[PDB]
Amino acid sequence: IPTHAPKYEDRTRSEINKMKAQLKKERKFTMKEIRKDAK
Amino acid sequence: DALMVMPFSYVLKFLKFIDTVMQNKTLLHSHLPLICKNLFFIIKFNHKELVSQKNEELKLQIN
Amino acid sequence: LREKAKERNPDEYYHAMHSSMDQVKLLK
Amino acid sequence: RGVPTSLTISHFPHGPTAQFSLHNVVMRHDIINAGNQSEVNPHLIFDNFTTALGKRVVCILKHLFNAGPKKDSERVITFANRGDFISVRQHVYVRTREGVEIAEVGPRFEMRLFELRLGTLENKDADVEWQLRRFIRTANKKDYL
Amino acid sequence: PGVSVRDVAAQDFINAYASFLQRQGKLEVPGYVDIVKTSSGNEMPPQDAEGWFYKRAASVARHIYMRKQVGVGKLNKLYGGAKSRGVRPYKHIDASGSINRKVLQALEKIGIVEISPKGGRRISENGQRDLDRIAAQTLEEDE
Amino acid sequence: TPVTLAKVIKVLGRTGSRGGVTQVRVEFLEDTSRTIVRNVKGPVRENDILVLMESEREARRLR
Amino acid sequence: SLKAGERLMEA
Amino acid sequence: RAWDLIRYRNFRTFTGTERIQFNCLAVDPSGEVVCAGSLDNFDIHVWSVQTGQLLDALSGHEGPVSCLSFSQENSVLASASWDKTIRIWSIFGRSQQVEPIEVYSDVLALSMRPDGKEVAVSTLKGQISIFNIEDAKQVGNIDCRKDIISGRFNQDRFTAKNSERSKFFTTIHYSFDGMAIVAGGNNNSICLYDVPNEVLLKRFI
Amino acid sequence: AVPSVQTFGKKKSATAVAHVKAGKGLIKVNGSPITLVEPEILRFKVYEPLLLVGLDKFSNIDIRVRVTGGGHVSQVYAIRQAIAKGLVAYHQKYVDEQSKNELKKAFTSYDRTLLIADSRRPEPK
Amino acid sequence: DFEVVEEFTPVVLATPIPEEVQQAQTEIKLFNKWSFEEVEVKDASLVDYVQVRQPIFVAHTAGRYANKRFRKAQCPIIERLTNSLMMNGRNNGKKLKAVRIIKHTLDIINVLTDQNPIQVVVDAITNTGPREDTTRVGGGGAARRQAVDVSPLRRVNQAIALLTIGAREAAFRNIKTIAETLAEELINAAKGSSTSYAIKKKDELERVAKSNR
Amino acid sequence: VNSEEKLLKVIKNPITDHLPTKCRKVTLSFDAPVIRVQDYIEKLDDDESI
Amino acid sequence: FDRTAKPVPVITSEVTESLEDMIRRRIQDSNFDDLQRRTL
Amino acid sequence: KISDLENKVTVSAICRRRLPVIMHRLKMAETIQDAVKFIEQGHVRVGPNLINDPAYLVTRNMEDYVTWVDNSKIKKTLLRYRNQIDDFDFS
Amino acid sequence: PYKIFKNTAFIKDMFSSAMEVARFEGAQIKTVSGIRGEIKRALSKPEGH
Amino acid sequence: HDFAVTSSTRVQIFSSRTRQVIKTFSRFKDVVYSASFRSDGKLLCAGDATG
RNA sequence: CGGAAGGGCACCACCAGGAGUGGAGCCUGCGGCGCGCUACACUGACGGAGCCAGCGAGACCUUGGCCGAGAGGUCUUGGGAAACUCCGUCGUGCUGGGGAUAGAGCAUUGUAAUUAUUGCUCUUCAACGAGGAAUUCCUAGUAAGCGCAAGUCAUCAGCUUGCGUUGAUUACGUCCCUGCCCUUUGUACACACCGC
Repeated sequence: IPTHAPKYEDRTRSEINKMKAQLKKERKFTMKEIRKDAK
Repeated sequence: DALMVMPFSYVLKFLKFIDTVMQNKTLLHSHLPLICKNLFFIIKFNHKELVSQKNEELKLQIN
Repeated sequence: LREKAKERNPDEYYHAMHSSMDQVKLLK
Repeated sequence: RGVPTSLTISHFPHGPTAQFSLHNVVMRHDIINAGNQSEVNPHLIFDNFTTALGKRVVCILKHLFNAGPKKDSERVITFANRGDFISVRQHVYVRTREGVEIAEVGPRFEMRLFELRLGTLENKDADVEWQLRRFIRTANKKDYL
Repeated sequence: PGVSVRDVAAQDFINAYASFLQRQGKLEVPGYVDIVKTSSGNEMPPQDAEGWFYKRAASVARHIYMRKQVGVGKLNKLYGGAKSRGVRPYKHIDASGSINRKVLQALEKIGIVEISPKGGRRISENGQRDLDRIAAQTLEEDE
Repeated sequence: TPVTLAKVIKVLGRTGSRGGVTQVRVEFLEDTSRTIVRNVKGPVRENDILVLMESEREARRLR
Repeated sequence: SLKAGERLMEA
Repeated sequence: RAWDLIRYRNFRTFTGTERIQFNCLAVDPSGEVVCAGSLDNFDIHVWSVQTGQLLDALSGHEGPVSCLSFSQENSVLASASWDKTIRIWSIFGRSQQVEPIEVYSDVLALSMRPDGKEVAVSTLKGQISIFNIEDAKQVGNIDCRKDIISGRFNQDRFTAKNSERSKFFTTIHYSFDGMAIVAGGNNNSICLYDVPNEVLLKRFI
Repeated sequence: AVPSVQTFGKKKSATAVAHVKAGKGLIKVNGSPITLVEPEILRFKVYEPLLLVGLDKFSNIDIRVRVTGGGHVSQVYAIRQAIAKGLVAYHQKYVDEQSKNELKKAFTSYDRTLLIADSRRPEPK
Repeated sequence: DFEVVEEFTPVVLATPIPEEVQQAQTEIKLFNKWSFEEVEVKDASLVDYVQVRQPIFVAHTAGRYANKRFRKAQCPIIERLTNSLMMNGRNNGKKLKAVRIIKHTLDIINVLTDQNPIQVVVDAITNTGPREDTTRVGGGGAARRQAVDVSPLRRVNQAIALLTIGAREAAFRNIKTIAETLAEELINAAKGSSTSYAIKKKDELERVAKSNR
Repeated sequence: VNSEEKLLKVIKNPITDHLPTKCRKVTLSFDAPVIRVQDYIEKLDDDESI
Repeated sequence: FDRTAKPVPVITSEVTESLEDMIRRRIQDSNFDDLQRRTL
Repeated sequence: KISDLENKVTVSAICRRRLPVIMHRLKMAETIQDAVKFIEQGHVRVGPNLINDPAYLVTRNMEDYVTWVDNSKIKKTLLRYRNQIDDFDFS
Repeated sequence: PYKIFKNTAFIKDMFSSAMEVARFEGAQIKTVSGIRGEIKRALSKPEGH
Repeated sequence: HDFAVTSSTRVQIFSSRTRQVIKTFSRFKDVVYSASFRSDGKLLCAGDATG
């Protein structure tokens, strides 16, 4: 029966994923903080 | 409900007990209405099978 | 108008309830 | 999106409808498995209801509740009023060897009235007895309006 | 006794009339009948690429005649189904006005339809006679 | 296997039974005398038939 | 703790 | 009010709260529940006998309750009303459930079988329908708009044939075989129908 | 004039107006014959009153039905309600009331919601 | 001998009504194809719970069979089978699809076995209905299985549920369709094949009941 | 990394629902007496799981 | 700049302590509004 | 109040509780004498039974349930103008 | 404003970003006609609306 | 009025009055080997080349 | 202060089921917790054809004509939604389910920074193989599916609120368990029942 190897712990796709995830987290965090201060 | 629940084997046992009280008259005259109410209700409930059965000892008990 | 249509009361009986192109115009 | 924000009550033999906006909701499901509500006929508490509007609201909510509770009824619903933002809480209380001690339970939310229509909520054309005015000059200062 | 496509079913009449136009041949199909997707919301051009134009011709004829006059915009609104946005919800999309215009122009060339005042394309008398003839034919298709 | 039929005579309410399980007096469809206090699971009413695999035992309580 | 009917039956 | 017929005295004069006028009445077969149907409230009030205070105000009609009765084996109650409806309530045993049956016109008389399976209801068109309760279905109706001998009035302006003054039956009762029906209204006739063949047996003036 | 009689069938939101008159015996729905109704499975659900009562009465009777509103199933139920109401109304009016009662009995012994509407009004618990 | 003559003119209609429709007015069948006579329940204790008496054309009467407690028993059997068939997330509210699948299934059943498709269906239900079930006595902690009997309404409900769930599972991700796999399941349950999901489930339930009776 | 299947599946409990129909269910108990594994598998039936 | 409507008040420890103290006073007094039953 | 009993009761109040005034109030007949004539011809009814005398002070609930008698030509032309006749009810 | 309904309007060309609109949100606003208002929430898909 | 014929991974049913391709069975993988109707005229069996 | 007995109620209980959340992707309120949407295909995907609603009436929408595969633009007039039904292709393969990502091209909008955005065409075909521990809600025109409209002082704009369409399985009993409540002076008036 054919053996297999699991992965555990694309480069530019990973980089754009990291970039947009960071932008999402940053935008949401700063909008929350700004709204709370304005209120 | 507690009288309606029990099967006919316990019904026949009930009638044997009632005959024993009729022998022991003083308990009967102590508790005449309770005995009569339970007996009339149990025979009205299990009337069909009791008249369907055939038992000469049950005939003498009922007499 | 919406209030009146809400209270129409549909049993009202009023007695009124018992009733070329230029060539076409001229003919009519 | 899952957060309750509006609550409209209507009395049914052509009675009034109050539309509240409820904001700061916290549920028992939101808190914890804590047991269950005692469900006994509850006592009522109303704080800082002054004007005729406050009388209307306290009468409406009073008759939503149940009439003629027991003296030793255990749970009490509180309706606090603090500048047009009424807040409700469930509270059980026992009389100690010296005083009282309450436990906060139930939901937890601030509601605020913004309409009181005369007819029932089917109509959307009935007369308005009171209407919250938002774009007026004294909107951020006027209480019970 | 005199019947019509009101009295005849939709699918069988459309198939019979498309086959009649196929065997007649005088329709002048355009050159691009095998690349066109018939809609933007579709996914592939039609399967039977030989006579789907003929089925469209028959269906447009039947639709006009059951109605009275229609524009190419009305036929686009009729034939355009909903699309698949994928990640988003779905919505409505109109049909292909180029194919609708080619169908109506070819039918006007044959003479089944004609132009219509107030603007439009109405059914012609000779074409109506031919439609009733083929409707009687598919009624008596059971011999 | 020989199975037997039995018709429900009387549902026996107010017995302390487990939820969903009902206690029911049945009678033998063959011989109209014998009545047995059996147990049922599904929704039951009077005068419907019901199949028994063993006739001798009778269903007692379930706490 | 039994039920009536049951205690009657065992007695 | 509730009369004895051995001591001849009231027990309890049941009422509502607002002194509302009761038209129709119905009693439990065992004698524990008393239902009364008014006309200005269209809510069947239900009192318990031995306590005296009212149990419940059964609501669910639209327009006044025209007749009430209890089928006396299952102890269910039919309520017929000018909503063009019959409403079969079962009120015992945790359920409090309702079975609404529609009819063609305004109903105004009701009776149930002595077995307690069917309900005859005489409506305003003159048909006497007969319904099966357990299915809430229609076993069938008997026409009555022909065999009614209405009278003419001395102050009339029309005929006694084309007048719908008393063209229906405001009172029904069964037989105690469940096989006949007497029907009487504002007319001058008392009709005796037979149910399984659905045809009148007699008409008295 | 010509003896005519108009009835209405009403499912959820499907109105079905039905005109009935004496004629050659044709049953037409929306200008089409009744043998070409839409969902192609409920065609027998709409043939139900005809085959219940027989075909001679409809051989004597002309029928025109028009239908508005409601989806497919609702429209089919409205059509059959309008047909049964129209047929028993025409029979009540222009022929014998005994045949009216026979028709009413047959229809209401098969399915009562042929004649009278089943308005499924709500209820609380 | 004695005859009754109740038709005097040959009936003709101005709209052409087909011959299959005229044979239906001779006798109501199912889908104008399957007769309802000689379709009897081959076992007592389930008649007046599986209803096949009152005839029906298509299985789409939308009657209120959910108000009282046994209108499900008053329902026809095929309408109940179709209702239980249209049971998934993706399938909620597609009764025309249920009717089409059932019509195709009845065709396949009659084609394989020529007896009668509805007779096969009724015999399958009567066979695959379970007979004894083990409830779970808590015992204050010792969860044990105690054998009790089962009401026939529950037997019919569980038979229909077992058959439909077995067919749906057999054609979830398989080359067969629901129609032919349900025909397969119904024929196997009619035979008592013990190769079908419902017969295996019923057998295992009755086995556990016989064990800890 | 073959991207063909999930290999280690955390499934819903229990083993009895994720177990075959006809089976024999044994537990190694040290105090229990000694059996022979090959004679055991040969004395088991044909379509069983162990 | 300026605002247009009342800001929704955030619940804090001080105001909830004040509120539970108000309820403590009300209960200790046993003086609170209820819908008492109608007499007669 | 009781002052409404000592003053508010009028001949005008009882004569407006009269039947043809109620019919004109409910807009059944356009004029009061037309309401009278319809009551004479026998085209109205109150609840179950129909009414022939105009001097009939209608009660509250019964004026709530007043209507035309069925199968009368006036209700027929009502439903004809509304184009909603239904001869199953022989309206 | 570039899109209006009854009592509501979508306003553009006043800020540059959703951060700015969130900084100014809850505002007693008014128009040349003399009707009052408030900015309510930052629109998502355009940058400043 | 019809007859079936085997062909390259395909079973084709023709009519007689039209002599046209009425039905096409193409669910196969490799070329079919036999096609035979039943006596009831409803089922055809198709022997394929996979066993 | 505590117990006992009798009785009622409850999808916070039992019983029978259904449908979700938690796994993937997208979106969004809370700071890891939570809410919606799409998928994982054959009760399907795709292509033709059929067609049935309701709520709504403060340089704009438009009927029609033209050309353009489409997107669109052009010239003229006044102030009927999807699921669904039928026929046909595909067939069990992460395959044609899926459409993330990427590339190229075509047009629209603002504007002038070769700026941003929208829609269409072709190519590229990722995760997803029915979702653990657990958890929630629900008993009839209900659960679920499907679209349409409007934003009418609070709340909402990859959303709220109405509206129509399709429409089920399973309990409708029991206090056995988990709770909650009531009573332990018939008080009230006949017959009956009970009697610290």
